[PDB]
Amino acid sequence: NHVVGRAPEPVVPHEQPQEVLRHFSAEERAMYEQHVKEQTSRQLGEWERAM
Amino acid sequence: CFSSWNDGSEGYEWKSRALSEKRSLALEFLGNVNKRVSIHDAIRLKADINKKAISNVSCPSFFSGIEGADEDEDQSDMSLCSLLGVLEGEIETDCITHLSPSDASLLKEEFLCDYDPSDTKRMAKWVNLRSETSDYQSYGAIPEGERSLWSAWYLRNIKA
Amino acid sequence: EVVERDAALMKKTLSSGRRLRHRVESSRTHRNAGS
Amino acid sequence: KARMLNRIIRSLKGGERSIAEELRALHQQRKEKMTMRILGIIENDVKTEMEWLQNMEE
Amino acid sequence: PAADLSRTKPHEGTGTSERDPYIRTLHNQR
Amino acid sequence: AADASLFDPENVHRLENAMTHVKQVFADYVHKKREGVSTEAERRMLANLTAELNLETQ
Amino acid sequence: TDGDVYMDYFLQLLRGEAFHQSHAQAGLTEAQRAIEPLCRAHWVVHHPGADESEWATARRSVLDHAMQHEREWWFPNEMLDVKDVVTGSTNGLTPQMYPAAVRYGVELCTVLTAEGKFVDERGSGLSARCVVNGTGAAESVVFDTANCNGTNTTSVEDALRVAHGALRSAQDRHNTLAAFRLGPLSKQSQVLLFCGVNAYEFGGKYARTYAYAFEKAKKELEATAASGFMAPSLSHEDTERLSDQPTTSPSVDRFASTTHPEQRKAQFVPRVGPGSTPLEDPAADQKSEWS
Amino acid sequence: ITSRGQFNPIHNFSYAMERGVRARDVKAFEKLITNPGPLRVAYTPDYLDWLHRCYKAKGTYMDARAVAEKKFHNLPGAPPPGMFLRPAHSFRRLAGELKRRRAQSILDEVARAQGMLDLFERQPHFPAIHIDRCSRFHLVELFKEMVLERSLDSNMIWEKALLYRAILSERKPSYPTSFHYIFTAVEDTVFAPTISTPMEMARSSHPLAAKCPTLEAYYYYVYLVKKYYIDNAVEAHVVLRCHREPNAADLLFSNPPPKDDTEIMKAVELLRNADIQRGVAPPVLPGAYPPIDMLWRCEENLPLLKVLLFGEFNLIVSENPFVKFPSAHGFLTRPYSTDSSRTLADGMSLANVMAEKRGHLLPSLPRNTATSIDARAQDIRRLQQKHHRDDIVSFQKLLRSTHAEDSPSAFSSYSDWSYFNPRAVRAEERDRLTRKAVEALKLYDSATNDIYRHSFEDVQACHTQRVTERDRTMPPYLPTLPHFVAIIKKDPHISFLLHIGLPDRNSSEEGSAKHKELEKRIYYLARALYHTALEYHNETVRRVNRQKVNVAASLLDNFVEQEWTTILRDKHDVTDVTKTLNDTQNDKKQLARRLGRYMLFANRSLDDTGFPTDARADDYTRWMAPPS
Amino acid sequence: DWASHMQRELFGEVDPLGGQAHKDYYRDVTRGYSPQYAPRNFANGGAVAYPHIQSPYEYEEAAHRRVWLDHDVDRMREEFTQHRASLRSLASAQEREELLRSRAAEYQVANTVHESESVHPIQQLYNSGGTSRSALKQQAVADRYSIAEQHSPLPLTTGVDRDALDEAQRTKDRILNDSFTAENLLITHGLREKEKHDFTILQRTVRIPFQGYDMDRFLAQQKGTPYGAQQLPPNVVPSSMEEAQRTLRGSSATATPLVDAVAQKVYARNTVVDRPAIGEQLTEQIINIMRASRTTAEQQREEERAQRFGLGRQGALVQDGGPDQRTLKKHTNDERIVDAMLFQQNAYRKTPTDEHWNPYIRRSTENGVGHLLQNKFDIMRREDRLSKGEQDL
Amino acid sequence: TALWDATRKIRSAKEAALHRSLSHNTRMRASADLKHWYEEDANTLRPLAFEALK
Repeated sequence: NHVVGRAPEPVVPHEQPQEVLRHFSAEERAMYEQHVKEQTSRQLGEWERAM
Repeated sequence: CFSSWNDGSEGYEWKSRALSEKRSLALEFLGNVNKRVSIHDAIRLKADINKKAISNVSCPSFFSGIEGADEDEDQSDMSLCSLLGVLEGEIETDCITHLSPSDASLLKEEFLCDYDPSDTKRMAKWVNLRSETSDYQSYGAIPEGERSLWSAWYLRNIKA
Repeated sequence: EVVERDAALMKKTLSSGRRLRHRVESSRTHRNAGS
Repeated sequence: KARMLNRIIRSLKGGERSIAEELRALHQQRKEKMTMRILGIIENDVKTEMEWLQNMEE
Repeated sequence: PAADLSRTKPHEGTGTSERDPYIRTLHNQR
Repeated sequence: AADASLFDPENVHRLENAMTHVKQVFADYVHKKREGVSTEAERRMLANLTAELNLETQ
Repeated sequence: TDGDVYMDYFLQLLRGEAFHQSHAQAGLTEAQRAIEPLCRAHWVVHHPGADESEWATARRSVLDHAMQHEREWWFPNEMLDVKDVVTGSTNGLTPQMYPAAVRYGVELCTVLTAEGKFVDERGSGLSARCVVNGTGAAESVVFDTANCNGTNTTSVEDALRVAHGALRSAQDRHNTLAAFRLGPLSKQSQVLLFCGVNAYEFGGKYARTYAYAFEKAKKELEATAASGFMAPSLSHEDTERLSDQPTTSPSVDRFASTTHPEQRKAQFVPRVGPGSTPLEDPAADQKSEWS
Repeated sequence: ITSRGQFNPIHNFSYAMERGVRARDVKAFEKLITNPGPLRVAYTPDYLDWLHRCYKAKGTYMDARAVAEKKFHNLPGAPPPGMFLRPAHSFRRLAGELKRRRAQSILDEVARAQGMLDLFERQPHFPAIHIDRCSRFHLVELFKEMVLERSLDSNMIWEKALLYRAILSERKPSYPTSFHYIFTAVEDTVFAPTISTPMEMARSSHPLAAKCPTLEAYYYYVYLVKKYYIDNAVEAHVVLRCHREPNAADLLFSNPPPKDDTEIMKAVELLRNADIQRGVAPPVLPGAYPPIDMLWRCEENLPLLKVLLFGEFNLIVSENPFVKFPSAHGFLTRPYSTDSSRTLADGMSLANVMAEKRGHLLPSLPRNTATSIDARAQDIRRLQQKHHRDDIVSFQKLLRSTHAEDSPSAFSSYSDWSYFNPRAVRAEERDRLTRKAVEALKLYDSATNDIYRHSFEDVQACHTQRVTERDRTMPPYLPTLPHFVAIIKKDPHISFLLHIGLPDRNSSEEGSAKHKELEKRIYYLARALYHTALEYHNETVRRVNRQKVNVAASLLDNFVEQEWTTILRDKHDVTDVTKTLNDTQNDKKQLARRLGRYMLFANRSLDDTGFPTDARADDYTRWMAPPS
Repeated sequence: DWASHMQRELFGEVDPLGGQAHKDYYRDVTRGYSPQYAPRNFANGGAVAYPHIQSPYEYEEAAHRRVWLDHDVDRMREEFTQHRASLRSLASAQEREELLRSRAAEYQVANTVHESESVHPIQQLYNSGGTSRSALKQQAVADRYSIAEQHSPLPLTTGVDRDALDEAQRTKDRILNDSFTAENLLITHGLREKEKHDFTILQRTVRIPFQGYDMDRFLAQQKGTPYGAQQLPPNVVPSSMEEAQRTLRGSSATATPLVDAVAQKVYARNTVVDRPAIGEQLTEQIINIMRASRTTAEQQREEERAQRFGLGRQGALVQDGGPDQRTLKKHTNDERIVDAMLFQQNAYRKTPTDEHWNPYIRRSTENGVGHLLQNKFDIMRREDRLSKGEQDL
Repeated sequence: TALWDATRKIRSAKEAALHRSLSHNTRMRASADLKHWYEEDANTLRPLAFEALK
């Protein structure tokens, strides 16, 4: 009833937990954030285009 | 885990650790003769500093209701007396359902009763709470036949 | 010989010790000097 | 004890549902207190045993 | 404590997880 | 009524096992709280064990 | 002790460039000042014969370009550059690290890219500029037509010629950059290898062994070329004569008691291979070399 | 190289030592440390005895070195315990000694620069400096070198100078004898009756009167000092930084209750009643000020410039003004995270924040999960409130502890002291000086192995064990960043995109942007692979570095496949003749098609060399599984 | 607003915090020593939200990055002094603010901060429980080196010299060899098949798990993927401030180079020691301390390896009953055992393929497929199959 | 594009010669190491563009 017509949860490949995000450096953290942002944006855009 | 504490085969990680530490303590007490030495000043100082270091630590515990009470903390002691007259106008004219007798007893317990070391002893008594060192601290509890390498004397108190 | 010589040469760096440091009364509006 | 209990009692005395949620919150606090005292006796036993073992090792 | 960077025989494994069992029960053929 | 999980055997041996497990984890936590070593794993284990212990105490 | 200021020290401090910099020297940063000799050498090699006036009229321009774009060559590389010429071969470099050093240098020069520009000296004054990756290829070649006047009458061959000239300039620029990057390390390695032959397999008592191995390798390669590009068996089983197998060839047996069994084994106890087959001394049908 | 409590020297006595000057007693040492010129500096007894001990050690080392030269427990000229000394006139030894001299010169320069920065940062080591033996040129040079350079605002300079004069005049009785000379300049400071002229006209003004701003501003600053109990330069700086902001009622509210405005006005009026006699013999914020160019050019403000320099180089006391102005801490420096959450307590609900971040395209946060999120957010707020008190006190204690002395690399850092210092260094020049010092130390250590040698029989036994290329040399494929860059960039698809696949960078701005992004991703993947190879032997570090490799390779492969699809689909041909002539020979489309499938870098089996592993896939996955 | 404030702080020639010992600000060693925002997150539990360095190689990478950017910061500081002169010439607050925001936009200072890009509720919680994006914007003290690396060519050297790489390779080989021989000793003792037997005997007490009637639904519910199935992780108790800071400090303390560590330690001690030194004496002390530390580290590594593997004779060298008198103990390491296992592996081995005369041994895939691969066509086919995910032929 | 194709041809020729040598050599094949196929890849062989001019 509340899930009809909604995008699937965006799943970013090679998602990492905080236990390794803490070991990720600043540049590595920026790269990871850019990767997850791009994946989420492209998946939501694909769902919007399909709908 | 909740399902790793029932009396069965689950919880191997801690069950094996418990058995191994019991056997290690028994072997150290019985066979290890190097740890039979009259203490000296170095041992006394090391024991004192170790006791202080152990004492200065605290147990970690976070509880939602306790922290919710701590948020309010102290407001006023005469606030109840002041608000009695304030609620005289409204609450008295409004019907108030009587609480359960169990809840009344709970309120009486929470106010009148204060935690005691005797209460802690009773709490540790209604559970078996067998100490890891009770047998070694008792007097003449270790039989000559049972103080052997493969004798399972330290496991005698285990009951399903 | 080299072990003994290194130990003798390095004991002073291993145990250098401490010295007393002079303390100056800290004024509220400035820093007091000394000589 | 003097502040929290008095405040909740006087605030939620008028509303029956409010007093019921106050009672259930009090029960939750009591359960947390009992768990805390169990952890306290556990901590004391662990401290005593560990200190004795440390002395034996020393 | 299974060692890392270890070459194991194809008929067995370290046993760390399901994907690497102690004994491989799945064939490597088609 | 016939549900086995409904019975919920209220026997103190589960509490005994919980006490032993939390004693072991607490001893490890205290020992690691002496040599300046991170106790994140011990704290998360304590969180899980104390949640289940709160259930048992209820 | 008397509190007198030393005249010589005061004059030295006054004449020192540290306290008051000249305006020209102030523009250059510490890195530019440190790499100035290398940039000057790489400039005078491309401009054979250079005076101080013509060097200084573009020192700042060349230094800024070098730092902005081609920073990898000039910036000191700890793996490549040498601090002391006298002890660069001995302490700066070691025999174990020399192949690693040269491999690092060649890989870095392979991935580093240079740039080159050419201008036509015939007809229209069109120009081209192109970058080269170091493998000989180009990532970008472009033409500038803004300088060209209002003709637009140049043909395809002129553009091809100016592109070829730009490519040649870029290739020469990259070759010179690689030479300047790898020079000192190569020279120190040369002197190290020449003077430390005795600390090597090709120097001293083992030079004769190395020469013999080289000659036998040449002979074996010629034999392989003769025999259909298929190498002779490691154990010389295809040799028709027993005098043709080398002494070092695995054909010759080493077991004591070449006649009595139970003593022709490598280890203390006889071993078996896959299943129960013998392992110490296989048979001809057992040592099948299919595929 | 400088720590939080370092004692970097400021005097150069090596010249005197090499010329033979020897301080024999305390009077001689003080005569050495005296500066016979401008900018006199007063020291502290601890710093003085430290310098004396350093001087005595320098003398003992110099005479020991002279003894070693004459010979030409263990003297500096003695060899290491297991080394032998080369002949003095040898190329190796001469080069090594030249490197020794260079490294020591660099270290001395670094120490002198660190001492100069320490002196001009107003650290407790140098309690004060005085400029009594300075001329107008020296005063203007100091002004330009410090105040004008480090001040972004010109009007703030005027405010600071007037506040310094006011606070100095108010605190005049409580000062040592050496601070009397500045009061002459304080009195000589000239103010202009700017407000008098409009009243007379009802506006001609002298240029010398215009150069000095006014006297009502000085009265306002005296009112400010009386109100806020200003007694030192750190609190002067704080109250001058955060008084123009429209929150001085609460932002500048001091921890002690401020004096009454009527009392302050009465004090100001009494001071004016004395000042008018001397001249014959709540105030609003001050207005505009004359330019600092006029300030440093005219000599009418020369006493004001001198007192400004005196206040800038003095009145710096090691104390935190935030104990006196607790609210001003959040404005002066970044507030605590717990306080930030307390201020943004009206952040609505964390469930609402999550919903607005996720957007409308997704399911709207099931109610049980939203309740759990809100409960967790409240618990986090409770934890922050509980730990805010403990964190502040514990953090200060840990900095000044024995652990900082034991491990000064991490715990000890400059500009980390408890007190506030408005003239703190940027910690970039100090970092550069530390870098120079450590590189000089590396050069000196390299030269110390060249100065001395091993035994001839030892090197003979070493040479008897030859080095072979087969197994006694480092592999040519040692892990380096260019080594991992080359293997990635030699891939056919990567090379195609770099050279001809992407649009030309020089011609097309978007082509340049795409080239920059491609290079960034390639460098990221290569760096991750390099780190993984370096920490290959360490299991946990290998796992986390392999996760980094996975992330970087996924990003690069996404970009590469996007670009390949775009360059395949960009068939922008107006006419069929163009298509036919493109298909006639090898164009970009056909060269891209000939390459074939692009193997994803995520699905690869590289290990410690950048080369595919020889082990089985199961073993490789077990090695490169994500950490548990 | 925050960008303008950060640009103004970067313009200023003073410490943004004025050297104050501020909470949740860390003087990172890798990032020179400029302060950085490291809040102590409580959603993860007493954890400092700041990168934790692992290797001195990463330390040297950061240091050489600062060396590479040293050129950028000088020109940037010249531009900053020009901008500060322009601000001093300016007299209007609005004009100053507009210039500050324009310069901040040009320098891309707002890109110094990094925002958590997450959509999953748990990932959003882990960052928004405490310091959200608003707090990131507020406590965002920028760095000149960060601005320099915002726009600068990427270095490739990594700053590790030939000696450092030689030492790294030597220690890597040593650690790998020691781990391999320890594992071979464990296998020779046979405790690995003891582990397998323990697994076999543990399988008796197990029971078949419940995969659910709808197996896909049950697996999804276990993963927490379906709508309403999300379960938040338990709220772990935060650590003490001392422990939270100590772990982060030790992360860099164990990753510092020996030369830098000893130099910092001796310079810190020089103020307190009763015999302070200056210049050449300090340099000699540093060199001696470094040499002593190196030789002691070598001795300690050798001694620990010898103790672990039981190296050396067991007592007197010259006994009545022969010089070789070893007393083997059950499930214990010994030099004789290691030598015996090496002898069994490679007694008279000339090549690894010495016993590959028979196809059954030759085609074994235990060690690897390197010997099985013999041509570039096969190598490319194998790598293509591995990249495509299908089984290697 | 033509220059890139020519460089690709040169690199492919060098790598193919390396492959021929590796496949025809058996003494090296006795060493069961895949490393030799990647060690001297088509980037570190004797004909070098940055050494062409010399």
